[PDB]
Amino acid sequence: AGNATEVPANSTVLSFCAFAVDAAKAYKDYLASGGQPITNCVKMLCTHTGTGQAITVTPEANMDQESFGGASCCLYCRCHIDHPNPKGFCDLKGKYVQIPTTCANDPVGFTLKNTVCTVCGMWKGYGCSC
Amino acid sequence: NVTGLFKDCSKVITGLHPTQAPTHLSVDTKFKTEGLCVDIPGIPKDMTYRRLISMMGFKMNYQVNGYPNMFITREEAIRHVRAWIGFDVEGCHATREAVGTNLPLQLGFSTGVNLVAVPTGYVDTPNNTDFSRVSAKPPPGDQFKHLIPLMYKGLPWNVVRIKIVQMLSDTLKNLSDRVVFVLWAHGFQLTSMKYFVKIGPERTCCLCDRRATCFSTASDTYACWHHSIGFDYVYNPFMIDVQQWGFTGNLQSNHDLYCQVHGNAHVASCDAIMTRCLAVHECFV
Ligand SMILES: [Cl-]
Ligand SMILES: [Mg+2]
Ligand SMILES: [Zn+2]
Ligand SMILES: [Zn+2]
Ligand SMILES: [Zn+2]
Ligand SMILES: [Zn+2]
Repeated sequence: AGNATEVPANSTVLSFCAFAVDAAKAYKDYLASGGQPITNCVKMLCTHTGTGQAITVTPEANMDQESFGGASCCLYCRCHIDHPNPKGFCDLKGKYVQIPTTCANDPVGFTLKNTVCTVCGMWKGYGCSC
Repeated sequence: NVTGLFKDCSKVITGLHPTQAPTHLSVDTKFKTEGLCVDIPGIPKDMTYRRLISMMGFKMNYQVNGYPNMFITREEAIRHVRAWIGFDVEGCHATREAVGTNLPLQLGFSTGVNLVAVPTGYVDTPNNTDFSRVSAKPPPGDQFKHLIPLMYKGLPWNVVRIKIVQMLSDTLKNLSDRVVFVLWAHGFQLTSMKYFVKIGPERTCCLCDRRATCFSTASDTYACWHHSIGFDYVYNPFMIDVQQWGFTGNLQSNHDLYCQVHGNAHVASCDAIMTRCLAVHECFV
């Protein structure tokens, strides 16, 4: 009974971060020890003619980005654990997230380490120019 | 292929919207094409779903510098025999709104303690994961008849995990600086540990120099067995699966080869007693 959601390649990293006190630190240290990034994300087939904004309601990837489902790029959604927001809300779930193509191999790691510029709506260091 | 970890146990026939699906596999078939997914303007995302997510299938085989291993070798466990705590869980099956996963019902320890918990699972919502009570039924069988009245005698998990930390602290504070959960078929026991175990780097107690064995979510502090009053989580425990030592058959048949003073199987504490008893006879004779 039921429908599987994950693949065996993610079993180690997801189990490790699902038990950790600081899951963000756990995933960063997991990558630092040579661990494979979380795969099985929701990669979007899009026109790549989007605005390039970081977090959008529709895929807005440009020629230098890949579009992903927001929930699939959130470490806390992938591990089914609490989000750091005091209300428990998620900044990515229900939205699409644009990831630079050079960082598309680890979408979960990119959203965990980078911040969206509140002025122009693009990633600081990956689109922002404020 | 796929794994059973984080399996969606809801009865909803449709998948998830690409923005709400945690994985590519959980996306609804309507959005999938060419190995990717497409956004379809006009098909809205669901805002009222509750999908029970299975916690069966954890694999604690990570190798991260600075993080200790949970599962230890037999020789390491023998060195820390003073920290051995037998551990077993009798579970219940999710029903009604979900099906396909088991939930911890009666947690037993080699100290003779049984803790009955309210059937609680991890439910994915459009906003986050909801740790809440779920509909469950006892498993069919005459050896599981004693679990039927326990379905309406459980405690909230916030109280259960505090009692676990209190029981382990009173038992091991004068015996060892750690805990070694002695297991038989670690699958569901490891699933139950998700409810009361946290891991991380080796920390020291906030009041002394001993290593940290407990964690408090209310204060974000760490403590040893001596100073863990009020703490709710076991921190960096160790464990080993006796069934993986080359035994054939169930737990009681192998336990009875060495011991004749323990019985009453399928009760959580009694299985935990037989597990620790079998581990002692197998390792030190
Ligand atoms: Cl250690
Ligand atoms: Mg049992
Ligand atoms: Zn999230
Ligand atoms: Zn900017
Ligand atoms: Zn202390
Ligand atoms: Zn015995």
